[PDB]
Amino acid sequence: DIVDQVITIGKHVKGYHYIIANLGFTDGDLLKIQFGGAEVSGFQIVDY
Amino acid sequence: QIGGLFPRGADQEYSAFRVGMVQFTPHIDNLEVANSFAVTNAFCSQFSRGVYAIFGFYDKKSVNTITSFCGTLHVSFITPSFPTDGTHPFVIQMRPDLKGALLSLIEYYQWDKFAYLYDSDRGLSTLQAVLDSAAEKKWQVTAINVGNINNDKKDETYRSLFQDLELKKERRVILDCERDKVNDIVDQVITIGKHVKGYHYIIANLGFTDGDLLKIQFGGAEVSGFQIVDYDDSLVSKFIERWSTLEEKEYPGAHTATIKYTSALTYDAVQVMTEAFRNLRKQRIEISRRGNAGDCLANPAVPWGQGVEIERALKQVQVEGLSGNIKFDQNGKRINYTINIMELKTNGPRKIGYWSEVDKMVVTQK
Amino acid sequence: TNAFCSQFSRGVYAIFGFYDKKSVNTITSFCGTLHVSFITPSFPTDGTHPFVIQMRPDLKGALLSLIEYYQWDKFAYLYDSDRGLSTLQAVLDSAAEKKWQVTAINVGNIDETYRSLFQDLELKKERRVILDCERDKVN
Ligand SMILES: *[C@@H]1O[C@H](CO)[C@@H](O)[C@H](O)[C@H]1NC(C)=O
Repeated sequence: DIVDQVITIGKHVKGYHYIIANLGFTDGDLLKIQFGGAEVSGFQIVDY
Repeated sequence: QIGGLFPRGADQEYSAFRVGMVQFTPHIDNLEVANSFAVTNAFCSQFSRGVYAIFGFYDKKSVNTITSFCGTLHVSFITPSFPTDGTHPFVIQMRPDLKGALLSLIEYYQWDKFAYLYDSDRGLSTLQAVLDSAAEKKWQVTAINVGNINNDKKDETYRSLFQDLELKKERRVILDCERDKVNDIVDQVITIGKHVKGYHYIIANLGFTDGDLLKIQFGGAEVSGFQIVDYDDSLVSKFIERWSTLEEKEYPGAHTATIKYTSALTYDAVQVMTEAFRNLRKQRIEISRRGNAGDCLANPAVPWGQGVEIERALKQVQVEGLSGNIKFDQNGKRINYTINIMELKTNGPRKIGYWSEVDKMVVTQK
Repeated sequence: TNAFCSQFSRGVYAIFGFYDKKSVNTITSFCGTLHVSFITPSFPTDGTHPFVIQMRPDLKGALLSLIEYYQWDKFAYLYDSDRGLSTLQAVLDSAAEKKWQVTAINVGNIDETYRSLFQDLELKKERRVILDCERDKVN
């Protein structure tokens, strides 16, 4: 939800940095912020 | 007897067709619109079936087929799709002409430079108009067509396109495309993050409130467009009451409070056909063919004469629809119509003005 | 369409013929559907279309390369609609690519009008002009 709102305000561009503080980081959809340029890092407990 | 041809996927247009069928004998076909073959086949089937008129959609790949066959067999064609280039007979374009409204709007914002993204599948007529008015004004313009490129590579090619518009830093962009294509492009813009302040967009289609604006509304970038159906009308509001009454299980997309401009054009089109035949009955000319139509590919082709009198009827009939004043000229174009000019603020889309053929543009953090 | 179907009923293994920008989609569609082969000297279809053999090569790259050879920075493009706007798209995109000032006019949709037209192209007094049209229109 928050991610959607960030993309809406347009704060997903370069120079912005986000840290997702939950496990199963890839569970949520990253495809929509992936092209924005803002760097996003998180944690994954299950290696595919 | 009449034909109706629907492109796969136009649900709401068929919903408006059905509503217009109840409110006022159709033979329905569902086909790939862009496939010339399916079109020819359907058309000939309708001709053999003995239809007095044909209402349907066409694409930029299929336009010439329809125009040619209708100009040859003198069968009349009613369409919500974009207007043919030049003068073509027996084609009634429900859709008005936007070119002058776009140019007048560009003249309203008084831009010196802009980016034009055109859809090939929509036609390059609009493209022909805008270059000429640019070379006249001292205007600086960059224009490219997005559709030739494959959909899978669309994300990469789009990001390439908008990273190209950052070589000239073009902030102001025009989008001449169907509302669908518009929405895709919009999603990509929101993805790159080019929906922020200082960016300006002009949506070059009649469908401005039809497409979802809620997602770019909060971005800060200003977006303006065109709307052909004012919801501030008594006719439109009565229709909207009806449209909010309807079940979504019967007519797809029909429960919503808003309706896409294409559907409105369909509803208004069956209204026009009905009033045209009624007006032919008031004149008491004979409507009915003498025998089975025969084969559309008959050599040499036999045009039924009464067909011409149909074409005239459809052309001479004038009515009040969701679009405004519905009146046609000799080539089938809309005349002296109302195009509401819309800007998009933070509190939702607003009507800044309107456009008539003879009036031109008329406008009404701590 | 009539001719094509007549040929099909007659049972032809291949069809050699010309087409126009108004007739191209008919041919491409019917040949892609009925898997009959088509051989044409006319301009090449845009994109990938099956069962169409375009005898004519692609000139777009040669034109752009020539414009790069004369190293023009500004020019006038007179295009014929009846030929197709593919080259127009090519030169426009390549205009936006390398900083070109290009004015494109539709000359195909027309004695007095010509004399008006060429005295219109004298506002910037531009000397260099390109003509993308059939040889008749060219003459
Ligand atoms: C527009 O057309 C209608 C007829 O359809 C006419 O009553 C009206 O006068 C026209 N508008 C103007 C400003 O003349």
